[PDB]
Formats: sequence, C-alpha cells, structure tokens
Amino acid sequence: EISTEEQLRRLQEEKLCKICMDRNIAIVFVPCGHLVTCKQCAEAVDKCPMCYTVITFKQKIF
Amino acid sequence: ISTEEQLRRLQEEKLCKICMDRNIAIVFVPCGHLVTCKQCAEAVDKCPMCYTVITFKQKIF
Ligand SMILES: [Ca+2]
Ligand SMILES: [Zn+2]
Ligand SMILES: [Zn+2]
Ligand SMILES: [Zn+2]
Ligand SMILES: [Zn+2]
Repeated sequence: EISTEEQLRRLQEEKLCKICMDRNIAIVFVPCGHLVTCKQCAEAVDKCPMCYTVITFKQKIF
Repeated sequence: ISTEEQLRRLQEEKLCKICMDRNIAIVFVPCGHLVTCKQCAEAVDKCPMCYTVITFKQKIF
C-alpha cells in the first residue's frame, strides 16, 4: 500500500490461505469466485467463509 | 534481490498471459489454471497452458 515494502508484503501475503496463512491458496469456490483457502482449509466449508454463498464446487487451482 | 525488483516480479506474475496488460481475473474449469483477464478469456476455447477444453470460465472475486 503505502510503500514498496508494504506493496511487496501484500502481494506475498495474498498468495496464502486466508484461514491458515501457512499454505498457498489452492481452491476457488464456485459460484462466488473467492480464492480463499488451501485445499485442507476448504474441506470443512459448505458456504464461502467470505461471502457465505453456498459452494457448488471447490475447483482446484494452480 | 531488491524490494523493488521482487515487487516488479510479483506484479508481472499477476498479468494476463495473453494481453500482458490487465491482471488475471478468470480460473479455467476443469484444469484450474489462472491464465487470462476477463476480456482475453473470450478468445480461448482451450487453456493456453495445458490445452484442456474449457468448460467454464469462473470469475475471480
Ligand atoms: Ca503460520
Ligand atoms: Zn489453509
Ligand atoms: Zn465468496
Ligand atoms: Zn488479457
Ligand atoms: Zn490449464
């Protein structure tokens, strides 16, 4: 945001699972499109933890 | 590796692989590759990375 170091941190952090922050995001929720979680953190949710839209598919991403 | 060059690298990685202008905004189903912005996704019927036939172009939130 406010500096190149903060901008760098944001782009590094945005790759990581929003729940555990320990593993890259590896799932996109259909239909809402949120890139939220690694594969393990996506196992327990049936609604998106950001927008609460019912998940119809947990699509693997790379 | 300077902060500025690391940042440039991560910013470039987010760019659509077709136009290299807008950021990636689509996930291809079923292969799951992040390749294109919304506009460029209209031009492809197969994933440019793995050539799998695309069944759905899911918008990233
Ligand atoms: Ca941790
Ligand atoms: Zn996780
Ligand atoms: Zn969502
Ligand atoms: Zn594009
Ligand atoms: Zn692909």
